[PDB]
Amino acid sequence: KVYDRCELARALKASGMDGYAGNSLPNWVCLSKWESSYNTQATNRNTDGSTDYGIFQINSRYWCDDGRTPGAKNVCGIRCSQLLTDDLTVAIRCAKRVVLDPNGIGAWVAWRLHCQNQDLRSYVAGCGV
Ligand SMILES: CC(=O)N[C@@H]1[C@@H](O)[C@H](O[C@@H]2O[C@H](CO)[C@@H](O[C@@H]3O[C@H](CO)[C@@H](O)[C@H](O)[C@H]3NC(C)=O)[C@H](O)[C@H]2NC(C)=O)[C@@H](CO)O[C@@H]1O
Repeated sequence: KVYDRCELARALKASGMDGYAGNSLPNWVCLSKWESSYNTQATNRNTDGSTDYGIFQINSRYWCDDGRTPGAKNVCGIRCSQLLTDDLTVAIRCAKRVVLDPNGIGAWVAWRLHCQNQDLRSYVAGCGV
């Protein structure tokens, strides 16, 4: 599914992402936009044999099993395929796990690049949340 910006903002807010591990909602909408353009079906293969999956582009080297990644740890304990559904439940539960590591939201390259230190007001403007 390709989510609408406010539609995504509502589903994240409803799922307890606003303030999760100290990351306000606009952080999460900004990284989703830059990482996947809001598409739950987005996939991107890396040089290292790993692949990024879903709206949050979670990486297969550490977080999910895609059965073709060398040295994979599957910390979320899931199949990467579960990260591509229109339903965000599993993706959200795994992104919540990812942010608890030491690097926090800095785990996401797109956040570091386009959201960190930025004015993110625009990502939730007009959503009424
Ligand atoms: C920039 C790139 O070529 N790939 C982007 C990629 O880095 C992103 O996946 C990020 O990969 C890094 C590197 O493997 C992951 O960070 C590691 O996470 C472990 C779990 O917390 C730590 O123990 C390691 O210390 C740490 N390595 C480093 C060197 O910081 C990061 O977890 C990961 N992120 C996600 C999200 O799955 C993905 C997403 O930005 O896309 C690109 O491939």
